[PDB]
Amino acid sequence: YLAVIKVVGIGGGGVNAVNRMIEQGLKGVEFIAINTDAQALLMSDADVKLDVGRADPEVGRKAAEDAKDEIEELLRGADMVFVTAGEGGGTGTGGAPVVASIARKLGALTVGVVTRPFSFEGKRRSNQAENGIAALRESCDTLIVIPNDRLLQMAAVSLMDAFRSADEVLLNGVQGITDLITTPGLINVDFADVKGIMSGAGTALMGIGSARGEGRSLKAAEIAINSPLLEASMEGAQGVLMSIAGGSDLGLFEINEAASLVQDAAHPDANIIFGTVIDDSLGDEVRVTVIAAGFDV
Amino acid sequence: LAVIKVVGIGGGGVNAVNRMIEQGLKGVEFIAINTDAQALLMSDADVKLDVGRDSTRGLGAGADPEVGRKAAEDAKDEIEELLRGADMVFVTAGEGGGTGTGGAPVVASIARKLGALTVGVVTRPFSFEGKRRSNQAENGIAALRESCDTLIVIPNDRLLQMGDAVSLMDAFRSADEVLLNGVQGITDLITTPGLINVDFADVKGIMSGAGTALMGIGSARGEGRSLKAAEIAINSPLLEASMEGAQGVLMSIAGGSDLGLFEINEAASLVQDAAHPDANIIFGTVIDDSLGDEVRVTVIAAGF
Ligand SMILES: Nc1nc2c(ncn2[C@@H]2O[C@H](COP(=O)(O)OP(=O)(O)OP(O)(O)=S)[C@@H](O)[C@H]2O)c(=O)[nH]1
Ligand SMILES: O=c1cc(O)c2ccccc2o1
Repeated sequence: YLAVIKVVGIGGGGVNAVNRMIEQGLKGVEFIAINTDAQALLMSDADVKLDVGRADPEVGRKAAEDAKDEIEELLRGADMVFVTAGEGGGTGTGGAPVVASIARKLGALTVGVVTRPFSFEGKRRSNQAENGIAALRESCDTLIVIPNDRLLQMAAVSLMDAFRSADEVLLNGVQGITDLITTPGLINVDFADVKGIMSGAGTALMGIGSARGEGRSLKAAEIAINSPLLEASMEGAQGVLMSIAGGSDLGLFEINEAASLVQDAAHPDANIIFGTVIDDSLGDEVRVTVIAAGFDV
Repeated sequence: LAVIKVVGIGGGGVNAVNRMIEQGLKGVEFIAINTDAQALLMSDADVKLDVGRDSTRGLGAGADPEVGRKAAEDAKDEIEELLRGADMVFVTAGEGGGTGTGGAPVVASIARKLGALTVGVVTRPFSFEGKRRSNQAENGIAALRESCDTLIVIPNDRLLQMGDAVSLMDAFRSADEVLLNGVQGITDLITTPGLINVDFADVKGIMSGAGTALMGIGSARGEGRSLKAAEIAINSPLLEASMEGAQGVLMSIAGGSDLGLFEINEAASLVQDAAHPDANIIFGTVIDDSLGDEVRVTVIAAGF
C-alpha cells in the first residue's frame, strides 16, 4: 500500500551514483545496479544487480533491450522508478531510456535524472549527451535535468569542488523527493499528489538551499527558489515540489513561512506539493529541495 | 578537507589496499581495480572495478602488460568518473605483472589530467621472480614516472634485509606493509595532524613535479624512541643509501598524544644533520593514540 520506490543506476556513472546513495544512507528505497559494458564491471552493494554487458550509447541500448524481460521482472511492483546514468557518458546513456520505458509501460511513475556535463568537458560527437537526454525524456514521466555549468555560479569554485558539487546535487535529485515521500516529517504528503504533478510532466529542474540559525527555513527556501540550477524557471513552472529537511524541533510557524514564500514565488496556477522531513543528523541546519516542472503557455 | 583516494591495481596492489584497510588507515577512499573478479570480491575496498573481462575472462593479464594497459584504457572513462573530485590520488601496485604494470600509468595519467596531486607507490619485484618480471617492472616504472608528481619505488630485494630472517607469503605480506607505510606516512599528516601540522598545501608544494623517490621507515619504543626511529628510517635499506644526496625530503613522526615537541625536535635535528646540505626538508607529526609508547618515523626522499 505505501509507495514502492526503486532507484536504478545504469552504467558506470549510474551504479557509482547509486553506490554513493547507499554509502550516504539514503533510506526507504530499493537500489538496483545495472551494468551495461562487456569489458568492465563496477561492483555494487545494491540490493539487486543485473549485468547486461554481452563506451557507445547504441551498445548500451541493445544490451538493455536484449534483457528487457529480466529488467521488467526487477521493476514489477514499483509505484515509482528513478533511472539515472549519473555523471559521464557511456553505455548507461543508451540503456537508461530502455529501463525508463519498461518502468512506464509497467505503469510506475518514471522519473529520469540526467546531468548536462560542464562545458569545459568537451563534447563527443553525435551530439551524444543531448541525444541521451532526448531519448530519456521520450520515455520518462518527469526528466530532472541538472545543468552542471550552473554549479560554477554557486562562488570561486575549484575544479575538484565543481566535481564534488555535481555529485552531491545529483544525489539530492533523488533524495530530496524520495525522503519527502518515504520519511516522516511534521508536514507529510500523499504519493498520489506527487504522482499528479510529475506524471506526464516532461522536463524538470531542481534547486537547493541550506541555512543555520535564525530564519533558517526562509533563508534556505529563498536560496533554493533562486538556485541557478532552476535557470530562472520557477516563475513559469506549473508543477512545484518543495521539501524541507531539518530537525524535529522546527516550528510550524517557521515551516509555514517557507511554504508561503514558494507560493508567492510560484506561478499562480501552479500545483504545489509541500512537505517536511525529520532528519535530526543535521543539527540546527535545514535543507530545502525544490523541483519545478512544466511551463506556461 | 582534501579528498584523498588510494588505488590498488593488480593483485598485489589490491592486497596492499586490504592491508591498509585491515590496519585502520583512515581519511581516504580505497579503490580496487583488477582483472580477476573473484579477487575483487574478496577486497574490502570501498570501490571496486573489474576490467578487461572480454580479453582476460576475469583471470588476470597473464603477466602481459599490454593486456593490462588495454584493459585499463578500455575503462578510462569509468576510472575517470571514480577519481573525479579527488585532491590527491595514490596509485599503488606490485610492478612486474600484467595488470599493475600496464594499468598503473593509465590510472596515474587520469589523476594527473584531473590535476589531482598524483603519487605512485609501487614495488620492484624480487630478483627470484625472474628476469621478465624485473624487465617488465622496469618499463612499468618508467611509464608510471611520466604520469606521477612523485613516484615512490620500493625495492622488494631490500625488504629481505629487514626484520625476521622467512616464507614467500611472509615476504609479500612485508610488501603489503611497506606499501601501507608509504601511503599512511603521507596521508596521516593531512588527515590526523599532531603538533607540527603539515597540510595538503604543504605536501603539494614539496611533492608536485618531484619525480622518482625512495622511502625509509623506522619505529621504536621506550627511552630515546624518536631518535632511534629517525635513525633507522634514514638508514633504511629501502633508501638505497641515497638519503644523504636527496634534496627534497618529507618526514612524518607518528606517536601518541604523550609525544613531546622536545622528542619531535631531537629527531628532526638528527635527520637534518644527516641530510644533504641544501636539502628542502619538511617535518610534520601525526597524532595516533593507537601506538602506545611507540613512535614511527617515515621518510620520503626525492630529487637526487
Ligand atoms: N604487495 C604485494 N605484492 C605482491 C603480492 N603478490 C605478488 N606481488 C608482487 O607484485 C608483482 C605483480 O603481481 P600481481 O599484482 O599479482 O600481478 P598483476 O599485476 O595482477 O598481473 P596479472 O593480471 O598479469 S596476474 C609480483 O611480481 C610480485 O612482485 C602480494 O600479495 N602483495
Ligand atoms: O558487485 C556486483 C556483482 C554483480 O553481479 C553486478 C552485476 C551488475 C551490476 C553490478 C554488479 O555488482
